[PDB]
Amino acid sequence: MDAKARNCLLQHREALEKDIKTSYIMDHMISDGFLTISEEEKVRNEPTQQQRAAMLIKMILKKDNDSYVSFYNALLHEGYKDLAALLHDGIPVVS
Amino acid sequence: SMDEADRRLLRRCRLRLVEELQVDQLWDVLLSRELFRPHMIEDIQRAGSGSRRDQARQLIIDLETRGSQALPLFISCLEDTGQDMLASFLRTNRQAG
Repeated sequence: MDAKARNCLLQHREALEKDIKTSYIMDHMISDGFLTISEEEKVRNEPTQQQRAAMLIKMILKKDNDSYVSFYNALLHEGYKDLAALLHDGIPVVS
Repeated sequence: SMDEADRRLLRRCRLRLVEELQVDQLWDVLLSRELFRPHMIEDIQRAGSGSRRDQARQLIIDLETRGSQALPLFISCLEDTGQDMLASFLRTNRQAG
């Protein structure tokens, strides 16, 4: 993805991991077609939600620009307003 | 076994499904129609927090592994459970071919 996108993620990946719950976000990204079932199970299989978030984010970082917007929309749609706000800097399109 | 069209359909429809699926009365129909085997059914019911959503999510993920008739069989269970709108949506989509 874009430099600013990938970097915006990295800049806030810690605050994200410390708060976000992956299941609802993966439901969105799966529906959007930006996350696969296998990828989803690798994330779900993680022992703690911080690692699941960490794995998701790890995956999204190697993804295209549309996945950055899918993750951003999911966060908003799921109530993670402040964290979506922090990522607005990185590219946000759609909402 | 389950083709890409049906797998893709279950993916693009993830939200609608996990938001709408009612599993309480499905258990016996999934068993009665042999869509899933008794041990998988319990795995699904015990998925995550065991919440309706977590169960519904695990159900539709496992569905990909049940063969070519997994979807139409799933649709039949939905119908005998009275989940007509959900069954209708899925049918219209597979029939749109």
